Amino acid sequence: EVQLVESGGGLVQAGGSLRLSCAASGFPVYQANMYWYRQAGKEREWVAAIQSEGRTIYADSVKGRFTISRDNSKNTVYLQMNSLKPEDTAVYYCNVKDAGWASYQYDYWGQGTQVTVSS
Amino acid sequence: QPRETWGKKIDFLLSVVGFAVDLANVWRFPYLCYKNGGGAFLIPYTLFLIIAGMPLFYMELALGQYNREGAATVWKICPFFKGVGYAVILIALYVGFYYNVIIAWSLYYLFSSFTLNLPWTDCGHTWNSPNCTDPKLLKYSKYKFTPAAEFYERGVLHLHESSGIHDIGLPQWQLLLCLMVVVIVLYFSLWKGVKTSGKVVWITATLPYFVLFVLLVHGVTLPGASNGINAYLHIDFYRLKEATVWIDAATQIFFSLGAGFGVLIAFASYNKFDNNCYRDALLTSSINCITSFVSGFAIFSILGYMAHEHKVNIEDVATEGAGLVFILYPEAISTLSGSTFWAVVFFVMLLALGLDSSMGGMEAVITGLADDFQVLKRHRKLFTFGVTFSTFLLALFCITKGGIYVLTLLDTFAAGTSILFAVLMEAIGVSWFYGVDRFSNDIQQMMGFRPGLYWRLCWKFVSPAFLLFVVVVSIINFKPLTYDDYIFPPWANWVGWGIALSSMVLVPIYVIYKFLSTQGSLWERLAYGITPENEHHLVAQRDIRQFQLQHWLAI
Ligand SMILES: CNCC[C@@H](Oc1ccccc1C)c1ccccc1
Ligand SMILES: [Cl-]
Ligand code: NA
Ligand code: NA
Repeated sequence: EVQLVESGGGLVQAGGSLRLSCAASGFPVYQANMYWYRQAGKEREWVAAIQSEGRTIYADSVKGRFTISRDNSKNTVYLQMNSLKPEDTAVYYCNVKDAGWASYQYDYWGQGTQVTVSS
Repeated sequence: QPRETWGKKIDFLLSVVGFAVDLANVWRFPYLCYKNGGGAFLIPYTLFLIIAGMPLFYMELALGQYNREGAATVWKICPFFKGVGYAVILIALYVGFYYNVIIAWSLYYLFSSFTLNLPWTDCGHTWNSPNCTDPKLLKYSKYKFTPAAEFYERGVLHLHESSGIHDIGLPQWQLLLCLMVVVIVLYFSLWKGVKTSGKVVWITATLPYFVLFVLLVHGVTLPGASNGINAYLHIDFYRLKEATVWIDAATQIFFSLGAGFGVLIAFASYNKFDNNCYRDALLTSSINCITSFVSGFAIFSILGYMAHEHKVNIEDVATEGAGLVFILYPEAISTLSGSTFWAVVFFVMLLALGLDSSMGGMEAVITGLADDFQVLKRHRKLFTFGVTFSTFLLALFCITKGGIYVLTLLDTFAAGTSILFAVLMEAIGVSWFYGVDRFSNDIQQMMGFRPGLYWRLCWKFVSPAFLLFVVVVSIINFKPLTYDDYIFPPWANWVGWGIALSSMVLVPIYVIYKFLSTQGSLWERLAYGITPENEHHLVAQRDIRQFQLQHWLAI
């Protein structure tokens, strides 16, 4: 079964850093489209993505602060968040869009991890 | 059961190319070039490509890839516009009702080509009239008493046995068997989805180019081929002053690219999220147009050869549509040395051109309706059989003795003003009601960059304006239904108008149904209708962007 286990969330002080992990099972993350979203009374907004070819893309609000990486051996995707703002407070969801070509579009979402940034 | 992804990127690219490239590229574009100023015609045609067709290709591909839905269910982004997707699905089914009959003509001619004496070379057959004249002894493109024209109309169509659309007669068993073969091939191409269709397009989408290459290499060597090529490319810049040249370029671009027909969205719905659909749109649309331009060289090499053979000018032999490929080209083949090989390869090329376009058109219906109803998604083989068998049954009309009249009516009305209006409505939906800025955010999420200002401006103003212009001219340029010297009865025109309106009224009908089914006040119903289905919880919070001027001023 495809499972995305979010971890690493918690309370941070404005300007602090946090490393969110996403332990993935059922597929290889090194060929998958792994997307991070967040949902603060607001819609779920894309945060960052590490794509099937390894390309890392980011949303404008987080570009230059967040860093998405993945560990092939651990089958884990990391969202390293620095310079956190009170506007980053939300439930961060790790999402797999698909495992590339010759795969399935398991638009599977983890349960999410709450990140709270206190001014 | 998650949606599957293309086995390879080449599968997707070849599916898109095979759908885009078809008999139109070959039998319409070169004639338009020749009769609209030659190389000068490339100016309006390339202009419209760049500013309308590439933008629409890109929009449909990005929409399908981002939402991974068919033409109908993609309108979760704008619920009021699902009637547009229903209309395009209906139009695709309608088109398949007669497109497969042209493919069946190609198959019939291929079967006829498996002889050392092609049936269209000489007279003295059962289908020949007493007035048949040996073409060596012989405006010309419509003479109708040559062995090739007689073979087509009296031994393929058996059109001499039908007085009109009122006396179409019974289906002809030979064309019936050819249609059965076509539909069986389509079913076994489509019954397992992209996993097999993407591999079938490896053959169907590439074989036409090998045949085109050999045809070019041989034709350029034919006597008089240079004169035909000069007629093809002779530049008359004064033709650009005429509105008809620009209308022809716009219509050719819209119908040859096939953007907004529900097929490209269905194909892109099987893409991986990070696929670069911008580069794919550019490459595939460019391939379509360049294929048209290149095939024109072979077509007019053969046309110049025929004009030289008959001691006539190019205008006396220049023809388009079924006339060209089924009368003029076969006669030229029969004149060539090794005519059997040339006929076989030419009609294999016609089959390959048609089969993948029919595949794309049918996949539009299958994906769009399977996304709408989960039962159809669960039963792909059964639903594919239903679609193909319905297409076969309703194409039985077009293989009757007067099936050419039914086919003319369908070719006129199934995907003319109706498809133009549907594509205008979906472009308007995406770029105005959903938002070009929202669409750019979606593309950024998929590909890491937002589409440039040029593409957004195209989507919001130029593609909509182009589509409205083509719709308006199509309505203005309605000429009562006719075929050759036959003039259809008024009731045939009414039937064609009903066919066109059947898909067009689905848009207002669905909007009315959505408004009445939705619960709440007038403004609540409107907000739910224009709000993405995954944002409907925001409506209760009175947070609707479409009710603010900023959303509509987004550029
Ligand atoms: C893009 N080139 C392909 C055009 C071709 O597409 C098909 C073919 C078969 C079935 C359905 C469709 C939409 C078409 C032919 C006539 C009218 C409209 C479309
Ligand atoms: Cl074309
Ligand atoms: Na075409
Ligand atoms: Na094709």
